[PDB]
Parts: sequence; structure tokens; C-alpha cells
Amino acid sequence: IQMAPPSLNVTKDGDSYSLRWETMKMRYEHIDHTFEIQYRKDTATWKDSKTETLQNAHSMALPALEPSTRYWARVRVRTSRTGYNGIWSEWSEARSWDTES
Amino acid sequence: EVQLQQSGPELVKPGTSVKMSCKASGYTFTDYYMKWVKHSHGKSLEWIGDINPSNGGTLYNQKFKGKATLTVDKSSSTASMQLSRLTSEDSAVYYCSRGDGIHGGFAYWGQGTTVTVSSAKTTAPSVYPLAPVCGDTTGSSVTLGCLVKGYFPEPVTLTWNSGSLSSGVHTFPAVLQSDLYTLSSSVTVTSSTWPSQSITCNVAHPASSTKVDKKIVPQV
Amino acid sequence: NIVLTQSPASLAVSLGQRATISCRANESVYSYGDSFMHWYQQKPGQPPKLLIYLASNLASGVPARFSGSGSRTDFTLTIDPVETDDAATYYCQQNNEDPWTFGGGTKLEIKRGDAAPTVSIFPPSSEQLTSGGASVVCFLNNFYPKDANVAWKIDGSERQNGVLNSWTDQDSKDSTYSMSSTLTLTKDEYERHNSYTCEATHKTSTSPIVKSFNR
Ligand SMILES: *[C@@H]1O[C@H](CO)[C@@H](O)[C@H](O)[C@H]1NC(C)=O
Repeated sequence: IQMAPPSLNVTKDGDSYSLRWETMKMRYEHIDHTFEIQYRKDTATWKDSKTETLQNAHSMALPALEPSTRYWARVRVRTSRTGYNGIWSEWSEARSWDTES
Repeated sequence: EVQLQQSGPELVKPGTSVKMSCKASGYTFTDYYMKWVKHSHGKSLEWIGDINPSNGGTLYNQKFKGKATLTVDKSSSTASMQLSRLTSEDSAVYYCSRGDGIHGGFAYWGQGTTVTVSSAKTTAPSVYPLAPVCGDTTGSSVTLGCLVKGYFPEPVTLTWNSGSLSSGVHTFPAVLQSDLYTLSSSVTVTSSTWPSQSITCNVAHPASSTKVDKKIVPQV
Repeated sequence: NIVLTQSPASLAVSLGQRATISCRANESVYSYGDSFMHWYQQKPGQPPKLLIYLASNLASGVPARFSGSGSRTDFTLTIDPVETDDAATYYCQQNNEDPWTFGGGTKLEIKRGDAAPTVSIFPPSSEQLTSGGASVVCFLNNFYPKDANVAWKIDGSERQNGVLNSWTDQDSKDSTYSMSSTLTLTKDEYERHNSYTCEATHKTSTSPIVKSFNR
């Protein structure tokens, strides 16, 4: 079995952004949920962007960003335990935003 | 040592809802899930659901979906569970347990909470001393008793001499009769000590907020 | 929904002997390398305690008498040699795919030499009496097997009405059982007679253990 694409959203505070996301069912305690997170600018493409991983988390603070610009972001998860991994889920639907000027 | 202090016994009228708790200690509260279980009377256990004390995450057994809601309060490291639409069948013992993640299960258990759903009225117990009668067989060790009858609901904490004396005691399971519980307890000491030194019987009924001590004295 | 099945529901094993309990699951419980089957020991009045985790691991504190083994669907908890402290009910709980679940339980009763009941008789107290109540209590303590039969005699004539006895759970030290039979009467009904006799019949002796009193 494979998990459903997680749900993405972007929130702001002053000018510090952050990516938030949730899954369908809460993870079992004896199983970790590995998340692959990536975000870029309309200009570049996914392929050419770094995807930093995280485990059992539902959010990620974002580095400072270029004022006045339009970004993007997607996430996907897999069920892992003791090194055995699950089927990487379909990417979350791409959520985008436009940095404040 | 991990510690799971649960709330005390409850008597609830049908259709309403209780809200038991369970205070943790002996490890970081947010590091593990709190799991709940229904140990119905004289049967096997039933899982109710777990909660990730960290993000409040929650997962339920479906048979208990809509009946029980799991909550947590980090500042005071307490996990509370609520039961609504209570009915006769909800009468059971409820345990809170702590998870592990290295095996995912119930690693540490609380003593449990006894919830009684019924419209019977709480009824203080009546403690009647049970002493030996003139001449016993070939006494070496003599046996005394303490009868607690006509009480409701459960349970009833019964000790001997503030519990100091606890060897040779036998508290029997209570029987219900006409919506009223009854039970007995036999302590057996050595004649050299009775009536040499006193032997008090300590009964307690949390529900009726009552506590009684009956010193056992030989019949006249 | 993985449905665990414990066999047998109860078993009487002799001290020092061997005890094996089986737990078979509707479907497999293995995945991610491990089998998510854990065992538990619950003593009367006592919450369950973690016995063996992840199929074969003994929980911090468990005796070397306890051992667990099994893989996909069939598991066996073995206690060897059986002790008195072991008199309890045992459970297997699967944690592979929610809803988490437990077996029906297996209550084992330590077997041992026979023991005669120690009968004691108590007349209604001056306290109970002062409120139209008269209850006679008779204790039968520390006996084995657990088949002790009572019968009451009032001034000869037998008595069946108003007799309510309770059994305790097998002791964790002497493996002996115990029960209390309590016969309740109206204060009047009670003062209308003289001798109150309580008698016990146990495999111990075809000769009834009798205990009585006179007001
Ligand atoms: C046995 O488990 C299955 C899944 O393997 C579940 O659908 C079923 O209800 C259980 N058996 C019965 C008779 O319900």
C-alpha cells in the first residue's frame, strides 16, 4: 500500500515564510514518516531544485526569500522503519505564493 | 520508574459523560503516545485509540469513534479521555498506557479507572465486625472477619490496621444484590497477638466519601 | 482487522512443569522486518504488564522462565518452569495494522498438592442486629482444588434460601483458593433458632468439615 499525497499550504509571519503539511492518517508510533520537501521560483524548475528531507514533522521554516517573486512547493512521503522503506507517495499538489514587496 | 496516575472511580447516570485523566511522570511526556484501553468486566481488553502528546495527533478504534475523545495537556503532563452518550454497556475499567515506538505497544500501564453507568443511588456501606465465638478448635492461628454490606457503587478499599497487617488476609469479590453490593474480608493472625494487641478493620468507599474503622473486639 | 486467537482459553499446569500458550492471527503481523506481536501478563486486580515485545524480546524485568517465539501468524508463549507467581491471565496483542487488538486471553492455574479448607464461622454482630439485620458468615480459606461445596444447617433442617458465597482468585504464593459463604436472615428469623452450622465438602476428605455456633 502507498500513502496519499500530503496536503501543502504556505504561511507568513512578518516576512519569514513556512511550509506546513498534513497526511491522511496519523503515523504509527513504531513507524517514521519520511518527507521530501522542495520549493523553487517560477523561473527555475523542479528538476533543478534541492529537495531537503525531514522525518515525522509537519512544517518547515523557510530561509529568507527574494522580495517580489513567485515561488512553488511540493511534498511527498514514504513509510519507513528500521531502514525498510515504503512507496514514495505522489507529490503533494503544488502550492505557490508571491513574496511581499 | 515510569508513572501513570489515573483519576479515581466514577458513577455516572446514563446519557451523560465522564472525563477521566491520567498524569504521567518518569520520562519526557511528549516522547511517546498515550494509548487507552477498555477492560470490560471479566473479559479481554479493547483498544480505544492513541494520541501523540506532541501535536495532539489522534487515532481511534472505530468501534469507539464518537464515544471517546482523547485530549492532552503538556504543561501538566496529563492525558485525559472523554466518554459521552454513556450507557450500561460502557461500564468497564479504563486504562491509559504509554507507547514505545521501538515495538509500538503498551509498555507502561496505569492502575485503571472504574466507571459505573447506572441510575442507582450511591449508598454508604455498613461495616459489621466479625469476631470469634467462645472456644475455637485447636487455636494456634485465629481468624477474624469484617463484613461490608449494602454499598454502591464500586469499589471499596478495605485494609487491616492501616494496612500494616496484610499477611493472611482475604478480601472476597463483592456480590451485587438488589442494586447493592456486599463483601467480606478475613484476616488471620496468631492467638498470641489477639486480643493481645488490637486489630482494626479499615474500610473505605470513595463514592460515598466515607471511611470507617472497626476495631475487632471479642463478643460478650 | 487482524483477529488474534489464543489457545487454549485456560490450562492447569503443575508447579515446576511447562506451559505453552498459542496465539494465531486471522492474518500476518510481520512487516518492516519485525513481527508486531507482544505478550502480556495481567494478574487479578492488576493492570497488564509488558511480558515479551516484538515476538521474542523479554521485557526489562521478566524472569528467565518466560520465553516467546513465532513469526507470521503463529506464536507461542512458553513458561518453563511454571511458578506460582505465574498464576494469571495471559494476552497477545497485535500491532501490525490498526485497530490494535488483543486475544481472548488464557488463564493458567498452577497445580499443586491438595489442601483442606479452613472453616471459620461468625454469628451476626451486635451492630448489624440493632437495625433488623442478621447475617451469618462462614470462611473457607486456603484450599485446593477450587471445587469446595457448602451447605448450611439451621438447628438440623437444611437451608438453601439466602446463601451467597464468593470465591477469590488463586493465591500467588500457596496457589490456594478461598471462598466465603454468607447466609442472611431477618433478625426475627435469626432469633427464632439456636444452632447454626456451616459445613464444607472437599476432595480433601469424604468427611465434611463442620463448624457451628450457639447464641
Ligand atoms: C478475519 O479478518 C478479516 C481480515 O483478514 C476480517 O475482514 C474478518 O472480519 C475476520 N473474520 C470475520 C469472520 O469477521
